[PDB]
Amino acid sequence: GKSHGYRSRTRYMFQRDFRKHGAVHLSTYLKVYKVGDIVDIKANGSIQKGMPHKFYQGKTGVVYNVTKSSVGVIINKMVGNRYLEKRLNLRVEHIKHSKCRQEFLERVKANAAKRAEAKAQGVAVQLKRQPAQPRESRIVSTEGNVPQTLAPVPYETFI
Amino acid sequence: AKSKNHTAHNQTRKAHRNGIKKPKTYKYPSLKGVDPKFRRNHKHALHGTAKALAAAKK
Amino acid sequence: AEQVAAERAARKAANKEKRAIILERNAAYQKEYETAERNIIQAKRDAKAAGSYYVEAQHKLVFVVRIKGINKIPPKPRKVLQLLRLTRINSGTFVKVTKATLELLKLIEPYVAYGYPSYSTIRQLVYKRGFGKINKQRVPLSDNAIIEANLGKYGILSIDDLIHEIITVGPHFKQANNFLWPFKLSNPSGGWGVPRKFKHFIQGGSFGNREEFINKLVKSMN
Amino acid sequence: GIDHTSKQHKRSGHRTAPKSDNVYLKLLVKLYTFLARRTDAPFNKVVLKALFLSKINRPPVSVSRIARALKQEGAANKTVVVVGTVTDDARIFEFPKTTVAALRFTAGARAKIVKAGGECITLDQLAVRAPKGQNTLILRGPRNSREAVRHFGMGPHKGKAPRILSTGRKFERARGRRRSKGFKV
Amino acid sequence: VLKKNPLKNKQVLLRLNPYAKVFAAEKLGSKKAEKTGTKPAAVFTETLKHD
Amino acid sequence: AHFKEYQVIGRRLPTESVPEPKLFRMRIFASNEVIAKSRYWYFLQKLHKVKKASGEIVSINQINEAHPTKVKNFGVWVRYDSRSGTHNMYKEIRDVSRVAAVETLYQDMAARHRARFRSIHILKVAEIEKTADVKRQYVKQFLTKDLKFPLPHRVQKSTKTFSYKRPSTFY
RNA sequence: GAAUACUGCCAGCUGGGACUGAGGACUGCGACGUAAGUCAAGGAUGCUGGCAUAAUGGUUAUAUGCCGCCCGUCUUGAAAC
RNA sequence: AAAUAUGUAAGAAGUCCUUGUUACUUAAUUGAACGUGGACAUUUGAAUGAAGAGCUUUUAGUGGGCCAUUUUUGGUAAGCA
Ligand SMILES: [Mg+2]
Ligand SMILES: [Mg+2]
Repeated sequence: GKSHGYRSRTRYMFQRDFRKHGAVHLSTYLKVYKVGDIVDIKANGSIQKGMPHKFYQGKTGVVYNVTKSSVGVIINKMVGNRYLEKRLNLRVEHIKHSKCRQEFLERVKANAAKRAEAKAQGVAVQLKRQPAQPRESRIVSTEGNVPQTLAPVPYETFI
Repeated sequence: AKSKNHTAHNQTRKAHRNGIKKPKTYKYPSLKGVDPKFRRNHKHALHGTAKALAAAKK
Repeated sequence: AEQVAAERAARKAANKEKRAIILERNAAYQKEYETAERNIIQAKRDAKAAGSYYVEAQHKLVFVVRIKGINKIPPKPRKVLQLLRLTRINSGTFVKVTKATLELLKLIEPYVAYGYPSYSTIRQLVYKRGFGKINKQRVPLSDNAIIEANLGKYGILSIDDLIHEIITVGPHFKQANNFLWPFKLSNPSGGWGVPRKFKHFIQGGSFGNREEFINKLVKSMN
Repeated sequence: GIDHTSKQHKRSGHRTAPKSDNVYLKLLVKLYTFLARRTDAPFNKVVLKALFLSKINRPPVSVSRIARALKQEGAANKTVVVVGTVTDDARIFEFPKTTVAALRFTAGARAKIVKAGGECITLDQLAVRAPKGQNTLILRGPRNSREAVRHFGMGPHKGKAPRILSTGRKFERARGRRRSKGFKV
Repeated sequence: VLKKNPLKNKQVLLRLNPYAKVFAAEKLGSKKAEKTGTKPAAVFTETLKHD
Repeated sequence: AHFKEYQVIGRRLPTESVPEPKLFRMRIFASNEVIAKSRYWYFLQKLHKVKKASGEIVSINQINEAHPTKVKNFGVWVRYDSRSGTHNMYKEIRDVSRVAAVETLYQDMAARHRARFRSIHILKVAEIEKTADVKRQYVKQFLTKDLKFPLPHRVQKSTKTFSYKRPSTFY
C-alpha cells in the first residue's frame, strides 16, 4: 500500500549536513525571542522533541507565545483556495530570527535619521528606494586601450 | 471497468477563479493558546491599568 | 442680471492668458528639444575628434505593442500583459525603462513588439489617438481644458505639456501615463514586412526589441 | 477579442428603487432622491440608501435605545432619525423630551414619546425642518439579533445553533456532542 | 459629437497648439544647421579600416 | 537580407577592481544594427567570459566598401554545421564588394550544402591581392587574357499572352 | 572640394479614387480680421435633371457563383456501418 | 550543486522619547505584555496595475472525461495504460 507517515520523504531534508553533526552550539539556546518576532523554521534532526512537520521547513512566521523551552509560531498555509492560520509549538533549536526583518529595521532607523537631519534644511529628502536605472552617457577613451580585433575560431576535435 | 484514479488538472484554475484571498488580519489577535500564567497576570494588569486611567480621567 | 456678456468676456480673457502660457511653454520645449539633440550630435563629433568613443545614454522610454491575440497565453505572461494594460491585439503603452520593468518585458517578449519611440511618433500618437481616463471613462482629448482639469494638479496644462512629460520622463510620468488610455492601433498599412510574425525580430520575425525600428511600425499602424 | 480582467455586464449588486409597491414610500424616495441629488449633504444620501432596505435590514429601534443615544453628551437636543419603525420598552421608566422622526411608530412608542413631552415626526417634516440634516442623529437596530442568524455558518467547533424543531433530551445531545458517546463535535 | 483629427484640420491643430502658427512661420521643420569643421582622429579611422 | 558590414566595439562593464576593460572589436555582416549587436554578443560569448548583461557596446559603425567599383577576388574562410558534424571550408568569389560577396556566399552555402544562416560562421574574408594565388578553377576561368564569350539562346519574355510570329533565339 | 545613395524629420505644397452625412434653435474651444463681421471652429449643404410610375423597392418561382451531411439522444468523441 | 518553481519583509496596526498597571518574572522598577502623554505626514518609505474593496445567505448542475508541447512511469510497441 501507500505510505504517508509523519516523517515520510524526509530523508535528505532531516539529514544533518556534512561534517557538522553532533551536539548543537549554545548560541541557539542563548538567543532570545519575543512576541512579534519574525522567525525562519529549519528543523534540526539531532533534536527529536518539538520537531516541525515537513511542510513548515523553510517557512517564515510570527511568534505569538513564549514558553519554557519552545516558541509558538503562526504560519499561513494554503488549503484549497484560501490560507488558514496554523499555530506551531517548536523548540528553539528549530528556529532562528529572520535577517530581512532586521535589515528593514536598519533601513527604518537610517531613513528616520536622514529625514531628521534633512528636516533642518528642507532639501527634498527623496526617501523612497529606486530600482536600477538605465546607465547614462559616458566617454570611453583609447589611450592605451586601442581595440583588438577578434574573429571566430575554426573547428577542431580536441580529444 | 477501470477508470481514472486521480489528477490535479483544472484545480489551480478553480482556485484562482475567486482567488487565493489572504486571511484578514486584525489588531488584537486571539489570545487562545497563549500561556495561562501569562494570561492570568495580564488580566490583572489590564484591570489595574483601566482603574488607574478611570481615576485619572474621572 | 444680463450674465451673458461680462462673464463671457472674463472667460475669454482668462482663456487668453492660458493660451499665452501654453505658447511660451511650447516655445521653451521646442528650444530644449533641439538643443538637446544637437548637443548629443556635437558630443559624438568631439569624441570622434579626440579619438575617444561617445557612449550615449540608454533610452529611458519604450513603446510596447501587443502583437499576439488573446487565446492560448500562459498565466504569468497573461498577468504581465494585464498589468501593462495590453488586453487587446494592436494595443500600445509607454513604459519607463527600469530593471523592474525590463524583467516584465523579458517575460512577455514572445507576444509584444517594443522599442524606443521618437518625438515624432509620440506626437503623432498623442495627437491622433489621444484619450484620457476620466472617472473610468475613455474621453477624447481634443481640447486643453480636459488635460488642465485632470492633470493640472501636477503642472500639466496642455497636450504638448503631456507630450513633454512622456518624452522627458519626468517626476509625474506615472500619473501622465495612467491618465493616458492604452493606444488602440490598427494593423500596419504596408504590412509587417516579414512573412511570419511570431519569431524574434533578430530571427526575421516580429516580436522582441526592434529597438529603434519601432517608429516605422507604429507610424504604419497609426 | 478582449482579455477581460473582470466579469462583463454585472449588476452593481446594491438595491435601488425599493421592491415595495408602497406609493407613500415611493413619494418619500422621490423627495429624498431630489435632496440627495442637489443638497450635497451626506445625510440625504444615507437616508436615501436606508429607504431602499428590506425588512430584516430595518430592525426596530426601541425607545430605550433612543434614550441611551440621547444620554451621549452634546447630543441632548439632537433630532433622532430612525429609517424604520420605533417600538416602545417597558423596561425604561423615564423618557426625555426629544423629537423622533421615523417611518412608523407603534402605539406604545407614540404614546410614550408624546407623554414625555416630545414629538413624533415623519420623514417629509424632517426634510422641511432640516434639509441638510442639521442637528440629527441616525439610529439603527441590531441586525445580528435575529433567530435566523443563529444557524448561519453551522459546522464543527463553531458553537452555532443547529436547525432543529423539537428540543430537550434525546434531540441531538448525544454521539457527536459529549465524549462519553463517541466524540465531542 | 465627432473627433476631428489634428495633423490634418489646421483649425483644430491651432486650437490645441498655438505654437504651430509660428512654427510654420519660422519653418522650424526645415531648419539649417550650423556647420562644424571637426575631423576624426587617425586612430579612429585606422580602427575603422582595420581588417 | 541585403547585407551590410559593421564594426562593433564593446567591453565589459567597468568595476572598481578593474576600470578600463580591453575594448574588443569585431566585424559583422548583418542586415541592421540589432542583428549586428546580437551577433557580436554571440561571438563574444563564444570567445571570452562575458555576456550582454555583464558588458556594454561602446560603438557601432557601418563600414562601406572603399572602392565599390573595383572588381575583386575574395577568399572566404567559413565554418558550417552539417547534419552530422562541423566542417571548415574555403571558397573564393569574384565580385565587386565585400557585402555582395558574402551575400553570394550565403546563397552558395544554402544552395550547395543546405546550410542556414544559423549554421554558417564567417571566419574571415580577404581580398586576394595577386593573381596566381587564386586556387579555384571556377574563378580562375574568368582571369584569362581577352576574356570573351557569347550568350546563346536568348529568351525574351513577352507582355502579351499571344504572339503573332514564331520567336527567334538569336542573340 | 563637391555631388549622390541610404536612413530620418517638416505644426511643406499638391493631384486622383472609394465609403460614410450620424446629430437637429443658441451656448464651447478657436482662427482670420483695427472693427463690423467672416470661417473648413461641438457631425452636409448648395445647384440641376429625369420620372412621378411597377421606374426604385417588397414578396414569390426559377437560373447562376460560392457554400450547406439528418434531426433528437447517450457519449471523450455521431453524418455515422 | 544549478535553472524553473517556493516562504517572508518593503511601516500609521510604524519608529523614537517619557512613565502607569500586575497576583507574572527578576538579586533588584530587572524584564514581559498592554497602556497615558509628546515628536515624526504626503517620496508615508520599491515598480506596475486596480477593472471598485470587503462580507454574508441560499441553491442549481457536476463528481465517466479526452487531446497537444515539455518532464515522466510500466511496456518491444500502440490511435496502449
Ligand atoms: Mg504556439
Ligand atoms: Mg505572413
